Amino acid sequence: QSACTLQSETHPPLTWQKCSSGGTCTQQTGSVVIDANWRWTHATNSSTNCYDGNTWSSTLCPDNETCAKNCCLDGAAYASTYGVTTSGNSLSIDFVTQSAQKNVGARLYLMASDTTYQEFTLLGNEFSFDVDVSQLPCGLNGALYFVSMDADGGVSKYPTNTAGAKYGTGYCDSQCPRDLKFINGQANVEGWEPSSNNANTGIGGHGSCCSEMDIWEANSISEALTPHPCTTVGQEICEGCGCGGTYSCNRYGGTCDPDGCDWNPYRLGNTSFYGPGSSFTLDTTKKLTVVTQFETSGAINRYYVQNGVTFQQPNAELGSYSGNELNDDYCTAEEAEFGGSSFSDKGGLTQFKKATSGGMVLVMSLWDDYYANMLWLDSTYPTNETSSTPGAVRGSCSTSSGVPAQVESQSPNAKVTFSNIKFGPIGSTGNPSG
Ligand SMILES: *[C@@H]1O[C@H](CO)[C@@H](O)[C@H](O)[C@H]1NC(C)=O
Ligand SMILES: [Co+2]
Ligand SMILES: [Co+2]
Repeated sequence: QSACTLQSETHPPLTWQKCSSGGTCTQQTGSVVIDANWRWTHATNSSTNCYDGNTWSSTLCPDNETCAKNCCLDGAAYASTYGVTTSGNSLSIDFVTQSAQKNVGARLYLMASDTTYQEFTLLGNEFSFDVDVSQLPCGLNGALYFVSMDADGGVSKYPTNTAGAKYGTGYCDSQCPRDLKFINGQANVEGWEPSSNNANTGIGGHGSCCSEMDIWEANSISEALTPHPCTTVGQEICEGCGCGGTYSCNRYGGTCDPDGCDWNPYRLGNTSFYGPGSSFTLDTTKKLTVVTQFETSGAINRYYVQNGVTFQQPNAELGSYSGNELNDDYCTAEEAEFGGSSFSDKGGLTQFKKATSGGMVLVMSLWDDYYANMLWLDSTYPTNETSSTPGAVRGSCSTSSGVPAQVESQSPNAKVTFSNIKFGPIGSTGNPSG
């Protein structure tokens, strides 16, 4: 797709700290850009939509190539249309924003320049950030994570994509998403099937795969840390059901691990660690600091800070595993006790280490779940299971919670705020910011 300018594109600025082993941190200046799927896609020489509702223009987009040639992505009014705002080192994303039309959430990427994404090499370093999830009820997911995307959004590999990172192209994750309207410089109209429960989305014949490090997926009820390896580390297109993931006719069999080795304190047994109010170790009605360290062994460590008090990830005992470090033993024990073989089939932490050793793009989003109502994060899932089933309960939310239309109608003002991002060598982000 190309880029049009009927609507100007001004990326909300966002600063962050780059810390060094020497003990000091220096401020960096970047910005955020919204993913291409949220944009208006229209004809290059007119205002005629190439995509509207959940279907494509049969005339402008008869096939993927013709569609990309005839269509362009336009600018985004971040605050008025998407409910996205920033202030210094803080970023806020509203849930439902009403303008001429209704918008739900957003997916944003941190940029290095107005035309390139900021790449981070996680291995050997740690990532710290503050978050306010107080306004996130059951069914919502305020997420901060990393994916192995190209810094240019795919332009160098696919010249038919001239919009690039400036317009949020090139997304990919461990679900090998097929809902993307443009992949590899081509539209995804071929094989497109409108969503049965979402008037704005659909699934196409192509998907976009790549490694995914879900540092933070949570709401005021539950939170999870989850590495997702793929046999091909970076962004790579996939065909139909062979894509795997939630969309496909079979979530497995693809090149990526859609499940991942997840660590949810509640799911592991400590139901008093994270929640709303003073009855929990971490009070989700108040802002908290989340630090994630990627040691060179490939294992992941985590600690939290709230009101000046530090808490390491709570210990968990599963099978023969005992500890609070997300390592090979934990992941293998999880599969043995909770079931599944996706994470290990895709190479586990050894394969994932290939992703963190390379560059990954920072993603921050807010979304509700049109496939599983976010029950996998904050409720009992599958819903027919009980606490007697290992790992079935992940949160205190009712198994009836999270219906998109309902939470969108009831909690339109929900929101998430990410702030004070700090990145640097392990043990360095706690020092004074620049
Ligand atoms: C949960 O984790 C916190 C922090 O590690 C700990 O202080 C508390 O005792 C744990 N509670 C339970 C029930 O495991
Ligand atoms: Co194809
Ligand atoms: Co970890």
